[PDB]
Amino acid sequence: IGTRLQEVMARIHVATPMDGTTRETFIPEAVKNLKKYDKNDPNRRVLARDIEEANGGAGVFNVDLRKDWILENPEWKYDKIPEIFDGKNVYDYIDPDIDAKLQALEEEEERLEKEGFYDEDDEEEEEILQKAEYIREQHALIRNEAKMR
Amino acid sequence: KRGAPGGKLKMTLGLPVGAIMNCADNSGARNLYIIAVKGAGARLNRLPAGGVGDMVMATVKKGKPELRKKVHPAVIVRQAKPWKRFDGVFLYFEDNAGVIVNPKGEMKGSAITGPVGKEAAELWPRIASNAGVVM
Amino acid sequence: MAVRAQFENSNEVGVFATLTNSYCLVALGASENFYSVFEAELQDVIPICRTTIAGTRIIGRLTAGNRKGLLVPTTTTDQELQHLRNSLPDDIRIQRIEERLSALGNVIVCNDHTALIHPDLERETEEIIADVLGVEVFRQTIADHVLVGSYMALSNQGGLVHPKTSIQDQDELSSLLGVPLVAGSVNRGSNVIGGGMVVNDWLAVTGLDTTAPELSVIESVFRLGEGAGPGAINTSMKNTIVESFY
Amino acid sequence: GVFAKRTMTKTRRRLRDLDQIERDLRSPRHLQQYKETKAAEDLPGLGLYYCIECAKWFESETSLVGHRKGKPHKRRLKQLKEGAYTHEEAMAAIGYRIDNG
Amino acid sequence: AKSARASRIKENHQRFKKNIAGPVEAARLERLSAKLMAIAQA
Amino acid sequence: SHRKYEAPRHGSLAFLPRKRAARHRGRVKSFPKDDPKKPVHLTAAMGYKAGMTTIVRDLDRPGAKAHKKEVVEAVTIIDCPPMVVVGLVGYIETPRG
Amino acid sequence: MRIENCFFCGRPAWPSKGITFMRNDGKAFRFCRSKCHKNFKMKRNPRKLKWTKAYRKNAGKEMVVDSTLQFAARRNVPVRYNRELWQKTLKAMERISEIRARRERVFYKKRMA
Amino acid sequence: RSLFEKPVTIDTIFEKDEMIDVIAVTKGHGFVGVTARWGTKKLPRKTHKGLRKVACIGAWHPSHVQWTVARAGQMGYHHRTSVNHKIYRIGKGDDEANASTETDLTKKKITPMGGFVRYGEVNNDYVMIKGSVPGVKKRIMTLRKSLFTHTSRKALEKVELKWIDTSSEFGHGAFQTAAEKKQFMGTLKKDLQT
Ligand SMILES: [Zn+2]
Repeated sequence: IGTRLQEVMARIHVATPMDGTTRETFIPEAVKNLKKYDKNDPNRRVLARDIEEANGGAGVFNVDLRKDWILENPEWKYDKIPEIFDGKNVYDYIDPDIDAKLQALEEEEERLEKEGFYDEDDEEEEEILQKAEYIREQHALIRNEAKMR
Repeated sequence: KRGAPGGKLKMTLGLPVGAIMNCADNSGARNLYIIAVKGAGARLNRLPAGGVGDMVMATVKKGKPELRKKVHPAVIVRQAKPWKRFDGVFLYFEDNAGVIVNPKGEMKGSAITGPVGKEAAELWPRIASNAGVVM
Repeated sequence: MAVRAQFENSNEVGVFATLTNSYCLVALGASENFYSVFEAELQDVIPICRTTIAGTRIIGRLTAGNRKGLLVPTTTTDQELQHLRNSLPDDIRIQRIEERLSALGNVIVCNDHTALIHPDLERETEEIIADVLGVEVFRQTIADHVLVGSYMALSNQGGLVHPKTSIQDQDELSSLLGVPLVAGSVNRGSNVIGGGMVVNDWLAVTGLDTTAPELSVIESVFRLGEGAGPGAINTSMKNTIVESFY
Repeated sequence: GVFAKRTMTKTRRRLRDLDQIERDLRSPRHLQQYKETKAAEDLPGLGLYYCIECAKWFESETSLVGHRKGKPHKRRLKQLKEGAYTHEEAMAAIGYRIDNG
Repeated sequence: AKSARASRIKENHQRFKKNIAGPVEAARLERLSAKLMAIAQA
Repeated sequence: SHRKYEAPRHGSLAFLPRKRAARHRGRVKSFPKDDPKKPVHLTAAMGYKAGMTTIVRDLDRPGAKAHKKEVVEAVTIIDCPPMVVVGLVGYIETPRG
Repeated sequence: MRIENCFFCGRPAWPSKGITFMRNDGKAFRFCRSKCHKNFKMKRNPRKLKWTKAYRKNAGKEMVVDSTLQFAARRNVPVRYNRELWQKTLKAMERISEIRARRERVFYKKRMA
Repeated sequence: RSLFEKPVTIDTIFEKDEMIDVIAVTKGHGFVGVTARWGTKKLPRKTHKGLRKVACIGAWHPSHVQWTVARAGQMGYHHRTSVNHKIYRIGKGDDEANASTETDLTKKKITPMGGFVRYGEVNNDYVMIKGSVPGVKKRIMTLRKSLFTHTSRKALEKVELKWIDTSSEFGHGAFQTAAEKKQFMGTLKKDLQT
């Protein structure tokens, strides 16, 4: 059998699993109830091409990306979602379990405040430090005199 | 239709005529020597040049022998000269590299080694189909 | 129900679209024609999301998923991820992954039961695939190509693979996947099946240059419309296929 | 000394990074990919004498054994012992993490 | 290519001016004149 | 004889002479054409150039590649304290202008 | 948009700042400035340059073990948008910033005891 | 007559999303040779009597130098009218968050950290214009209404800002606010010294 003929044999060959089993399919039930779209049908479904043609054509019509959002409250569909706050990313801090962690943080904060973690604390020491600073100044003046001479 | 693609934004061209780039596919060639750039204008003393996503005409200086006698269309997928994208990001790759294609934009090879540019991937759908990583 | 379509005069539908059994993703363009093809075929049965991935329109070759999950690469932005999460219902799990081979539509091909991947994906990436998609994951090459998601189209009905696949390779792959597979081409002899077409359990969308014999092959192997089966290929369409592809 | 130190920082004069060197040491597949990006007949010693730590090819086995006694090879060894700098270390330096659910 | 001085380009621009940019510019002018007249009458 | 290779002119003759401006403050050479049916409004203003900065814009330009995407653009800031109106000049038409 | 961090030094990388190096293995390196970029091209270790967060974390001069650092992360599983959730997140960010500053000052004092 | 002795703010003459014209005198460069004044090609290396010159200023008749030949002279400080400049924001000086957007909730003003370099601080109403304008810093600029009705979609676009950079332009500023800089750096030696 020539190479071209084996190629068309491999094209017409249909491979099947040896066990004869089949996978479960997941076609939704609305597909059977769908009516096929026809251009000549006067009651056809209005499409995005139709809306774009009615609102300026291609390159003029501005599509609304938030129109098909699924939210808990549909009033939120056109909000300005925050992104930056005081040099920090809001999306870095977005967490569904935020209130429990924050309340645990508040418990920890009051625990360390009760334990004394943020608490804040001699004249002879100040005197000896002032004397040492005076001595260092005199040393610097002596070095400057040596550098001059 | 000439090989110059449409819908390309302005970027810094890093590869003039005479540049040797790496050959990033498995067509057998190892390097590509630029002799022309598609869509280049006319200006006195100016060398034609191309950036990432441009089609050039390239001869093979090193590689498989029967590729060494022809001039091939090629798409530049990586460049080392830094350029800016519209998001304000200046970026560059560590080498200059391209892939051999036909004038319709379909690739001669079957695999791409290394990343390709976003510009090349967005302008040539077969390079996006044969890219493993797009940067 | 196999439909010829084009995204801005390009026949590579699978580059710009991603089709599963519960949603469709279409690239944002300068017109509504490519969106309206899918809108006409899917009349609000499953949601269609106009989406952008990493600032690019090659979402079909950058995203992978099935009816249970969706996987986007690491360069997907927070706003694109939020738009996808808001457009899709909570039944679908969306995850951004850190995989090195970020062309997920190239390196992953999957249906609702099993997923073939590029053999150099990371182990935790395989874990994320098997978790979010809920499928069995196999590392396999098809016709010596490591980009399974671009060189294979797969559904629960069946699969169409690279035309130069060996018969024993198709047998091993069909036994591994549990679905019938046929070697064929799209877009008048193109071997990039995943880049050329998208498919789910009841709809296929190919490019405009897909010829009538290979369109009938796609119809039979994916069981589209009334009286469609992969056994029609070697009995009823055998003479047509031998005449066309010899 | 360094050959042509004036253009040492050019991108066309770039050398392989240390994290790539560790990944080549840890996994032979990454090293094999790097070696497949080269041509074997154009390498010193036909590619048969390679130092992964220095990421460098050598003309002979005695040349490889020779450079191992040198201090650049020992600098590469001590740098690998310290560990190269990665994005995981970069995130840990700022206290950033990845949430995968 | 049609030049910037071409008659058809001029007619296209005149139709755009009359039908599209005109109402927008008129509404902006009404708002600005109302604000500056409020200052003038204040 | 003729030039063997064509090349366009360096520079534009429209901006001659390349001399210093006769005044530091810029001169409005032409004002918009008066339409008596319009409401009364002012045609110009003054400010002081302070510098430039960077922004991120959310672009809505249908048909463009960066449509529905974010773009980084350079912008110039002009400090504009309010002007004070102190005078009124009347102009007549003559055969000399 | 979002704020990145410099790979080399860890400073906040705002839009149109710095440069990104694209490596052929699949790595993108974002640098906030040409200083970090040129040190990277010279292959200087950030862990040894004392002006970097890498050195400071290696030397233990940054507060790294604290509960207030567990709130910022790269979220790879998106959350459906909720106005009250975003508002309480904003309030949480403000309070967490205050608590982090106070604990950082305490940490520095225990360094300088 | 109604407007005499009265202040007129910028937002009662111009409005955000309007394209205006900017009239100003350009940056001065003094006396400049032909290479930078006109963009002429440099002569080859070690060309006798100069290579930043024009080789022939009149090889043909008439026996004169023509007015169309490039000559060294004054460059810059020219009067220029540049058209079609889009207004992106008219910020109010009394607003303490006039550099804040709907998505960036940092309350900040338009002035960068350390001030505008060689200008100072913008404490009044300001106009943000896309792109560059003919003047330099401190220079008086005249903003004019466009003479004709616009023909571009860009003039009808509505501008949506997400972020305005307020980092220092006196260097590689990585911080938008002093609070951000202090939060990133931490506690310094001078903080406990004070
Ligand atoms: Zn840095």
